[PDB]
Amino acid sequence: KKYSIGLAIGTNSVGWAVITDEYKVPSKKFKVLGNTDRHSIKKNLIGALLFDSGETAEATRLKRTARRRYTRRKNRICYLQEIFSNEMAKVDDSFFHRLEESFLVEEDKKHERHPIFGNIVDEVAYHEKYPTIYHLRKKLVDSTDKADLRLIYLALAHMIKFRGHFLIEGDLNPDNSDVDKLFIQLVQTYNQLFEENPINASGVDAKAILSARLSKSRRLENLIAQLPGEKKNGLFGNLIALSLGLTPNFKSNFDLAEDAKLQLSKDTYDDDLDNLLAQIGDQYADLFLAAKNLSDAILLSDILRVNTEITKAPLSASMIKRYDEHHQDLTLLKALVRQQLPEKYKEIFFDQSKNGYAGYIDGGASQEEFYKFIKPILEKMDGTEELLVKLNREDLLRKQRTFDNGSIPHQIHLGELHAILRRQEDFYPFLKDNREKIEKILTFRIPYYVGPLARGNSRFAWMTRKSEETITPWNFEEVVDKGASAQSFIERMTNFDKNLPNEKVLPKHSLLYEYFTVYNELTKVKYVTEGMRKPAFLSGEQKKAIVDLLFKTNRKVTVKQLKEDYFKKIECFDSVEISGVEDRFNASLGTYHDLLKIIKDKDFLDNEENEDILEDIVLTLTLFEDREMIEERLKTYAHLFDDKVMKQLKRRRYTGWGRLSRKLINGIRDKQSGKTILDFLKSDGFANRNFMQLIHDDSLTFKEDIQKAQVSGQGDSLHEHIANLAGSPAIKKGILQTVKVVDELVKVMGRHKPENIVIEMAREKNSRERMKRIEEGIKELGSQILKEHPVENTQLQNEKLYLYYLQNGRDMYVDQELDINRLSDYDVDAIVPQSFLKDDSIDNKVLTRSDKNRGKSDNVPSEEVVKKMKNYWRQLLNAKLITQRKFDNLTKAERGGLSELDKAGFIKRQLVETRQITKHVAQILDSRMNTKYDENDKLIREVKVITLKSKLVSDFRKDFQFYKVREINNYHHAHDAYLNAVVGTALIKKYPKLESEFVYGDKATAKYFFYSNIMNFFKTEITLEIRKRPLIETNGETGEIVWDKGRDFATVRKVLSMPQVNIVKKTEVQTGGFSKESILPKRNSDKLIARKKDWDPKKYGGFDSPTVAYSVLVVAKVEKGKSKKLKSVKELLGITIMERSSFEKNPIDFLEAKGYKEVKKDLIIKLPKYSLFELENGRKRMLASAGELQKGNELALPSKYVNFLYLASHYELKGSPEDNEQKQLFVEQHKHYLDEIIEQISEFSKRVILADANLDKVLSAYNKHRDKPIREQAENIIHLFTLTNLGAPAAFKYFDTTIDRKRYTSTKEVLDATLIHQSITGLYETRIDLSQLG
RNA sequence: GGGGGCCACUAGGGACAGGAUGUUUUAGAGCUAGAAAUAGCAAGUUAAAAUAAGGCUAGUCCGUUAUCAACUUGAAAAAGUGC
DNA sequence: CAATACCAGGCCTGTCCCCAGTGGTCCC
DNA sequence: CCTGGTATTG
Ligand SMILES: [K+]
Ligand SMILES: [K+]
Ligand SMILES: [K+]
Ligand SMILES: [K+]
Ligand SMILES: [K+]
Ligand SMILES: [K+]
Ligand SMILES: [K+]
Ligand SMILES: [K+]
Ligand SMILES: [K+]
Ligand SMILES: [K+]
Ligand SMILES: [K+]
Ligand SMILES: [K+]
Ligand SMILES: [K+]
Ligand SMILES: [Mg+2]
Ligand SMILES: [Mg+2]
Repeated sequence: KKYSIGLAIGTNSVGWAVITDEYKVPSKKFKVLGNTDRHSIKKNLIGALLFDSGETAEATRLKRTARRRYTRRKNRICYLQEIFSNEMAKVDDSFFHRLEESFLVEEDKKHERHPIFGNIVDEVAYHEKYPTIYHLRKKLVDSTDKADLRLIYLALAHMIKFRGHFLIEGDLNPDNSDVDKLFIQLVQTYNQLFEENPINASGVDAKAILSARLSKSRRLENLIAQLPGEKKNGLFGNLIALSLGLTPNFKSNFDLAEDAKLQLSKDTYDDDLDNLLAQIGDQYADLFLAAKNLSDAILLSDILRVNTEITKAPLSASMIKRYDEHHQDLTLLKALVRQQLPEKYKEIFFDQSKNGYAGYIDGGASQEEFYKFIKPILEKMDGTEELLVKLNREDLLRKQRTFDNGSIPHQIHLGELHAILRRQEDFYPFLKDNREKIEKILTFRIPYYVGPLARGNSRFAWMTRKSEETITPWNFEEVVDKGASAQSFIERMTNFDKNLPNEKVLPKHSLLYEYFTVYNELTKVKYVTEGMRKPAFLSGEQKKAIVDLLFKTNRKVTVKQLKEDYFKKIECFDSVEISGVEDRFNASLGTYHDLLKIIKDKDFLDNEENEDILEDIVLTLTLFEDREMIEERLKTYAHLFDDKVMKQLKRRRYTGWGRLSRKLINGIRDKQSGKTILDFLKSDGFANRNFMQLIHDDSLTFKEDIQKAQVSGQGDSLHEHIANLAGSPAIKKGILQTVKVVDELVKVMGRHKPENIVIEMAREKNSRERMKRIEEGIKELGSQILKEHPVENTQLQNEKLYLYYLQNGRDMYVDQELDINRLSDYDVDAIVPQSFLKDDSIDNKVLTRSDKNRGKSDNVPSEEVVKKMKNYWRQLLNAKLITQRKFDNLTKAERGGLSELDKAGFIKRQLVETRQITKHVAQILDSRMNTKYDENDKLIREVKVITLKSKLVSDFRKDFQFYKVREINNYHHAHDAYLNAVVGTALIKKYPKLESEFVYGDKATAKYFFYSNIMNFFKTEITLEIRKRPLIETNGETGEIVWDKGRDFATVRKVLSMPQVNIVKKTEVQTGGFSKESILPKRNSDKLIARKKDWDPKKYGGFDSPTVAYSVLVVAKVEKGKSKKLKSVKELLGITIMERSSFEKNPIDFLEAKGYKEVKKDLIIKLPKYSLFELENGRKRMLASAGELQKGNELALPSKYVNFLYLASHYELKGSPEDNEQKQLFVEQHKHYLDEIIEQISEFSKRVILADANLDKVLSAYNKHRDKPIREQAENIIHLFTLTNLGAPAAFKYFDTTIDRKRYTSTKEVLDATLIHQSITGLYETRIDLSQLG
């Protein structure tokens, strides 16, 4: 008995099928356990396992991190209160007790209900004097009088609890506070550099112009307009643009041939400015630095909207300004509405449901919703012009705690905190002694490179301690070893050398590593001249001379430089032909040039004696990012460099790690030659062996030492091995299920391993990423397209509009503008045509006026289009609006275009799976099947693991009319697996030489033709004129029959027509959050859940809507009525995720606490979600929850109706027009099928669905559109299957008629039905008649 | 076919340190006329505290991913069970 | 009970690692 | 978006 298995691995399904030699699917009798009368059942060996998507760990991580943050914010407050404890006890011995219970109702309060002062007079006085906390903050900052200790605590606690961001290093307000003064100093620097062309800046109000609430480009235009004879794209204009945050191009300003784009926010700005200064000189550095200072001042003026000389609390003063303008504008608006619109006053100021002022202050209306509600009201009235101006600048009736406060740096809150401490420490000595401690509380962060401050109970922690005691903000530097912790931060994540598994890899920017890469590339260069007989390698002397003459004087070394600066200057060749490098060398000595610029000592860099030292320095600059730790580590080399060079050195930082270790590159030595790898790279006679040749050469000891250094460690389990693969957690879940299915299937066939296993793997918020890409690309492009055409993120889900914005609103094949309102008339063309590369992504698509303008449609865009549009395309590439791959495919015509080898490769990639994840799956199955070795100790491959792409079976279905319709039922997954098995086994039987291409384990026109006509042996006639093939296809060598076109197609049709297919929905315990996160208001309802142990929801609100982890069948007695008479029951209890641990620790006590008595402990049945119950007439239900059910039946629609629906709905490449005519004629000859289909649905519904209202509405809707075209009626019949689909009921639409879901809101019936436990394939069942329990 | 280094991009997976809102109860004396239903007016911007119930290992730690048909022996781990 | 309609915690900054797809180049 | 929880209306 021989058989093969077909598998279809997806993100929510694994289809499986067992086939025989004749491509038939067996059927077996399977034992049925349980307590019903049924002892066995017939099963076809074909089915599909269904499961909910595997989820990533991201959400868990975000919630875990927010948890830690809440804990540490509490800890900060606790530190502060600990400092205040004794003196506060002297002033008011219950102040902190009133704060801690402020949330409680007065009934539950132990102290007086007014928090701050404990009596109503003082409380009311305080609030009248300080309506907002920022009033009190400013007062404590500016006043000199002794203040109440409780108010001081409240101010400092508000600052520490909401302390602002940490995006700016160093200190703030360093005289970069005034915009006028930094603008004046920029003008002074500029007029210093350009004495002949001075700028007249008198009468220019730079403060109001640059600090105005306007866009960057608008403020730039306003400022430039005040300077005659100066344009926004001039030098000064670009400097102002750089200060305002735009991305100016200083190229034309300095007549550069290269582009010099600068943005102060990019990571490359330091190196970009150093690059620019390398050309025009260093006299211009002062100018760009003055511009950076002005930028800092403008960013600060965005937050501090008040004069910084009337108060030392500009932030609190700005918040008070917000409050005062709110008060004035509210008074004005109230009066205006009283006078002009007296009937709308109650709606605006009293109705919380409306988005007026009442809903804005007391309801759920946001500032944006309020502005939208009140803008027409202001435009309708008179006197609302200033209010409207404030409204359009988003500065009307502002609150102080708002969504945009995230701009505030923590140095500002710190300035206010320090000021308060300096004022009040003159009166309270413990504030003088603890000033720096409190400052530390506010300013201390745990470094990202230290992680959780755990003590051996956190799987996330890596921090090591210098000593064993409690870590506080004030002793962190002394208790935590920041060095070892920062080192573990990187070393627990980076790879070791695969060749030497115990050796750490080198930093990516190590000097040694770049020497290695440069020599490895340079050692395979060849060259020819006239007198030479044959191309030659480069000798060691030539390589060293090229390194010292070119690679050590130029960041990049082009082939022209190699030809002219070496072969002409040294070798005196006027003509030389180079191979092994094109255009320029890919490797380079970047770090050498960085350190040469910083230290300016070439002899220091070239002296081998300093190698070690340099390797350590780069290591530091790679391993650490904190400039203080960098300084501490580099301190040991301070005697070698000047303090200025030490400063520039500690400023420079690198990222990334290599693939090879130092011991591999320059450590181990060949036994006989005594040379390292890098030594051979520098010189290896006339062989010039590179890295692979060296480590694979049997005449050297490198290979043997690599083999000896190898270790294996502990092997992972199956689950561990799958978890460590590179792939989505969803597809990994599918892979694990696939392996479990194959294990069961082997167990079903009597532990007989199959001949072949054929596997096919499916292909694999976002609008925010689209909006971000467009914003960044357009602001980098300098375009005003978003000014003239505003767009929201959701709108970018339209392909044509997304392309339009990515192309700056221009045609991509013609240099012309495109119209938005004309997008429906334009074309979306594939760069490389989809007949070769089936790529439908934005990476291979282009919006154009007409695809005709591409040139010829059989290849890449023509050369003329490339010549026209290459510069515009390069602009789009630099703005990251198109990718490097998109640009390269767009420009391939100037490189020869598509060659025939490329077309052959594309057609091959369409059929041969090359994704790594599928290789890993194939390897897993292969290593689990084949385990024995032959006489040569080579693996014995009993089971051949074949991998196919979906296109083979897709084309098979489309060519032989085995169509799929996904919406009808879930059988198409199983059918895909069956067809996979059939096609894969037949293909490898017909052409055995293809095993290397399709089986796991170890001229262009010819291969193009061959791989295009690889599937033709299935066909009877092929049109490529017309050729015909025999009825019986056999193997050419063995003579074995592989396909009988008269019999096997019938077999496939019978297999696809079988109604009995094992569809199994994986039952899963529910996990995750306890309930909806929403904190609901108090309500008289037992559905509310307490947010804390003592917070009765009827007084404090709380949560509702918990998630049931799994239900539990309980058979017990419950007390009934006032008598408490015991009454037997049988019901489902939903154990919530929050209740699960308490229930599982002791079920009987849990159930008795819920009210049940005398629980039959052995009749407690655990029922996860999707548990299957069979009722009458084959009706099945699945458990959605403890009180709801899902549809549990499949509608096995006959094959003729499936193919009719496919053809009539025009589901998919029609083919020959004569075959299209035949298909249309078949559609029109079988119109009655429509009615029959409805009938088939109806009989199913009345038997299984039981939705009388919905079914009647659907029948009426079908009888309403009987005159519609057949195509549309079929398209909507497709929608009709939502009523019968397995699973949760969903709404659907038949034409314009909407059918709402019919829900099954009671689980009472399944308590007397038959529970069914299914194995992973569903072949093994256990059936329990619940009606016998009671 | 499988594999490796380098260059240019792109894409996804994992971890850590932080920010601003939101929500919930309470505090921020509502006034007047009517016994009240209510009517007229005044006012509104802020704060505390919680932010999965909680756990013991008591850390400035852990608490939402992955994994799970049934049954036997099993403490569980796990293995075994149907031609 | 049965049907019906409404609801849902998102947003943001920074540091770092890994595998893997595309196009190239040199090798095992 | 889905789909299970919830209050309202019967
Ligand atoms: K009290
Ligand atoms: K001007
Ligand atoms: K609001
Ligand atoms: K190159
Ligand atoms: K670094
Ligand atoms: K020095
Ligand atoms: K879930
Ligand atoms: K789970
Ligand atoms: K490669
Ligand atoms: K990432
Ligand atoms: K109140
Ligand atoms: K199952
Ligand atoms: K993040
Ligand atoms: Mg907590
Ligand atoms: Mg708040």
